[PDB]
Amino acid sequence: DFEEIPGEYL
Amino acid sequence: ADCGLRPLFEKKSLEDKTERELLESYI
Amino acid sequence: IVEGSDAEIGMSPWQVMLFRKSPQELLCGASLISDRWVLTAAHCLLYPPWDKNFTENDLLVRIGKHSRTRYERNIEKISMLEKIYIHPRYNWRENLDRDIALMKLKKPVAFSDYIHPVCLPDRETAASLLQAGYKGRVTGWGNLKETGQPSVLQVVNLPIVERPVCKDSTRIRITDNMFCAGYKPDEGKRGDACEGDSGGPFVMKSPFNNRWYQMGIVSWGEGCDRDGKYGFYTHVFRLKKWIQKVIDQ
Ligand SMILES: CO[C@H](COS(=O)(=O)O)C(=O)N[C@@H](C(=O)N1[C@H](C(=O)NCCC2=CCN(C(=N)N)C2)C[C@@H]2C[C@H](O)[C@@H](O)C[C@@H]21)[C@H](Cl)C(C)C
Ligand code: NA
Repeated sequence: DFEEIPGEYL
Repeated sequence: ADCGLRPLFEKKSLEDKTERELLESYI
Repeated sequence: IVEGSDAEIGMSPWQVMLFRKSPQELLCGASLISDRWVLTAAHCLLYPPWDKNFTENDLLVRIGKHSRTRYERNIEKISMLEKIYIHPRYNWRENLDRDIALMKLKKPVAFSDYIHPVCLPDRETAASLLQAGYKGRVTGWGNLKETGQPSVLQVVNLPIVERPVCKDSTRIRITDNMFCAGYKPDEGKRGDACEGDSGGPFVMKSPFNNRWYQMGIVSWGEGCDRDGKYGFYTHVFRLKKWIQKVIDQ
């Protein structure tokens, strides 16, 4: 249940 | 360095709710 | 953190979350000690009895955070790691002696209201502050109870405990690279670090210069917040020669 982080960080 | 000085606290001369407890503990 | 409170915004701008890429999850805490260097517990990264041995590419660091789960847009910065360095004499075989690791970041993090390094103690600050009775502060997003997740960063202040009490409280062989902290069974006040807080900083505020110094790292303990037990911390000053050595490169 961690919110998705930006994909730019891999 | 500029280490250990919090922008929102020491740098503004504001105290957090419990840091006083630590100072107090130095008997 | 067990029996602590929500942190204020910016209260701990050196607090770092070690974040797992794969199942995106919290691994440990950590602290920011320059624009390019993060300090953590060795056992967060390397623990062979359980097959844990992280590579740089497995992890991210999240700096400037308050909320555990939410991506904190415009506030937190997420960095990749260049290099992991474990203390050469970290003792995972026995008792977690020298439980300490450094992580070099791929690019310098930019400091802000929510991101700022903590100081590392000199011999004198260590000698004056690291005394039984004197209190420090521990922060993290780990367990609220021993057997339970906070929405935001938690904080607790705890007194350093006398070495004979520390040694008598545990079956583990304690070394000079460790200290313990927490209230004695009757002292009435409670609090402890717990799983998930691991690698986070135990810091003290200097009455001489108003700066916050990191004296300890969350390492281990028998359960969390039990009476007559205490949290155990890596003694950062004792290992500072190694810290400096690595940073000189
Ligand atoms: C959380 O406590 C359980 C049970 O305690 S016990 O005395 O009843 O067995 C535990 O495993 N603790 C072990 C332990 O700490 N740890 C370390 C650990 O999990 N650190 C997290 C940070 C922390 C946890 C408790 N804390 C605290 N301030 N109260 C701090 C890793 C270490 C290695 C393994 O990952 C596993 O065996 C658990 C061990 C120690 Cl060395 C115990 C076996 C002497
Ligand atoms: Na305890």
